[PDB]
Amino acid sequence: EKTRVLVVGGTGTMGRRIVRACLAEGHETYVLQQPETRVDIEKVQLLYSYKRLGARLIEASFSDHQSLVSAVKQVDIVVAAMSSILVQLKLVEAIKEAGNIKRFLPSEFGMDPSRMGRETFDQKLEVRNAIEAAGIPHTYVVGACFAAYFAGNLSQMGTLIPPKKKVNIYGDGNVKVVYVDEDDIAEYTAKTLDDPRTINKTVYVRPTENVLTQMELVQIWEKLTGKELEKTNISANDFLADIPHQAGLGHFYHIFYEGCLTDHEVGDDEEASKLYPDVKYTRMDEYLKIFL
Amino acid sequence: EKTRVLVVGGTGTMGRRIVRACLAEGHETYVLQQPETRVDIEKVQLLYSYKRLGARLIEASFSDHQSLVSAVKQVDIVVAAMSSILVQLKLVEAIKEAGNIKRFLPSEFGMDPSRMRETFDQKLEVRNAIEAAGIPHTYVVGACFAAYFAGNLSQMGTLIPPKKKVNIYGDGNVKVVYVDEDDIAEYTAKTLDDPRTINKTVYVRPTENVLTQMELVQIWEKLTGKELEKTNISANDFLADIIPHQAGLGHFYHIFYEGCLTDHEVGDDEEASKLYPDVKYTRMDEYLKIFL
Ligand SMILES: NC(=O)C1=CN([C@@H]2O[C@H](COP(=O)(O)OP(=O)(O)OC[C@H]3O[C@@H](n4cnc5c(N)ncnc54)[C@H](OP(=O)(O)O)[C@@H]3O)[C@@H](O)[C@H]2O)C=CC1
Ligand SMILES: NC(=O)C1=CN([C@@H]2O[C@H](COP(=O)(O)OP(=O)(O)OC[C@H]3O[C@@H](n4cnc5c(N)ncnc54)[C@H](OP(=O)(O)O)[C@@H]3O)[C@@H](O)[C@H]2O)C=CC1
Repeated sequence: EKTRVLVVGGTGTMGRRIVRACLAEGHETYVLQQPETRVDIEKVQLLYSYKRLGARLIEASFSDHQSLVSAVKQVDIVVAAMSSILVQLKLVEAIKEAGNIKRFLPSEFGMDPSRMGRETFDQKLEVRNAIEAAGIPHTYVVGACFAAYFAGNLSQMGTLIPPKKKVNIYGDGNVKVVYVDEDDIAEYTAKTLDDPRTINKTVYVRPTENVLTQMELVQIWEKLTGKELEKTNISANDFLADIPHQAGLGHFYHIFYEGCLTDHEVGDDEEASKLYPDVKYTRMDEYLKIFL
Repeated sequence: EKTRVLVVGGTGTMGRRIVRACLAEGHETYVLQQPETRVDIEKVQLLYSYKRLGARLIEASFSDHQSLVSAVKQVDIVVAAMSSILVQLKLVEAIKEAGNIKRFLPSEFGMDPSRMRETFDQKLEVRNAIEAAGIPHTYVVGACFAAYFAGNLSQMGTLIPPKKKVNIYGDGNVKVVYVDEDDIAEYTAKTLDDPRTINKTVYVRPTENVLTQMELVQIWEKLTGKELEKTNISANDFLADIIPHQAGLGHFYHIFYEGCLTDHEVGDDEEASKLYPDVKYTRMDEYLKIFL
């Protein structure tokens, strides 16, 4: 009577946490094992370490439609976490022929691509159209900054840890951003995937106490270190000198200058911390303590 | 009272295991934090995960001689696990000026380079600098990492067992040493402050893991109950190293055709499993079970 979940992209940053959260949540957890992983000592040891935690491995290849069909027949629910976004179209074809899947959560976990208007959003929307054209019930998990990419570095670029003296502030740094521990995004995902309340819904991950401006985040760290940092404000115009990964920038712009993560309300029936209040999500003062 | 150990190369395949073995052995454990790691989400989270287990991080760079001196002045013992092998020469210079280091274990762990393409020259060149500087050492040698040679039944281009076919090298009756990387790490952690191994080579040659390739294959066949289709590759055929990545071959040749890991006996006073009989090392029938 356990839900059976196949995780596609199980050795990625988000993928490995979704695997563990599915196990932790009591699901019968299956991980897609792709042949290319056979030469990667990192991927191999991760996959087999899941086996010790009680997961099962299913060998399949995206270029072998029948192995995908055969993999998805063994489960009730499929989650993908890739970033190769469009390889999910082959997954949709498999799910459609198999016929037995109760829910597919595609590889979202970022800004809601339906709210933009770059090619990251196009490709997730292309995957969404196929999901819906095939009549596959779905849940889209959206709306958060990964703490590892945006909080641990106080939203500076080119680094993943907090800076020593100086920090760039974007605008007045008073634009609200949503900073979430990837583990919590994973736990929210593992709880939502068989929840009747969220079938065919978008679930917004917006834990209330993690709705913070860059300056509030910076001040969380100054309080932890006792040292104030040397701040340098950067304006929309100066920033938009992007003259490549010009696309990362400008995802950044939408988050930190336009407030795309917070410029719209979300109901309690569609917000993960309200849906799953027993998830004691990591506040950002806790998340940052590891760096002291 | 604890030995203070600095692990260099602490996010590597072997280095991460050594970090954990040192902590598990009760050593006050330090890990070098190189600046280049700052953009790699993988290395960063490994590094900081060690802090939760009680380890400390030391920031230093191989191009900053005085940062390396500041690092080693904080510990009693340095262990390196690198594979770039000649960056250890800068480490030797720093240790030499520091003056406080009681033992250095260089990045060895594989074939003994004192017998015996440039892998060996570089390791021998590191040993020479160590001994010239009069730095006390222990050289841990003599084993095949299971993940690279046992999990794949010693085939190439893959890290998991093959489904139907296997290449056998010669008759496959040359004795080889297959060792779980975790046991190499635990032996290293137990030996680095052992008075018995100061200025010695310690051979990691656990008695029951001295196996021919055919014996390794046969362990697998008894676990699966499937006989593999075997193809014998002769010593002369193999030396078609046509493809100048070819030193990886040839290393293989010395192990599997010439038996260089097992052709000289070793005394109990210099073999890891006799020096540390409380280490219940993983046998290959147990190691291979995870792949069933
Ligand atoms: N704060 C934010 O806004 C963040 C949001 N995200 C979102 O995370 C989601 C997942 O990304 P992430 O967690 O970072 O993980 P990764 O980018 O590290 O995903 C790695 C896994 O993706 C699989 N993969 C990638 N390309 C292919 C391909 N062509 N063919 C087959 N498999 C492939 C492989 O799975 P396998 O293990 O089976 O080999 C690989 O292990 C994305 O949707 C992204 O938008 C992530 C970045 C920041
Ligand atoms: N069965 C056998 O015979 C085998 C034996 N080995 C031996 O294992 C020992 C450890 O190697 P391995 O685990 O494979 O190493 P890895 O390639 O996994 O890397 C380990 C660390 O090396 C550091 N590193 C690599 N290059 C540089 C460089 N130019 N400058 C600074 N740092 C560098 C990095 O340190 P950091 O983590 O700090 O960022 C890296 O993480 C080797 O001596 C190898 O000969 C190798 C495979 C199997």
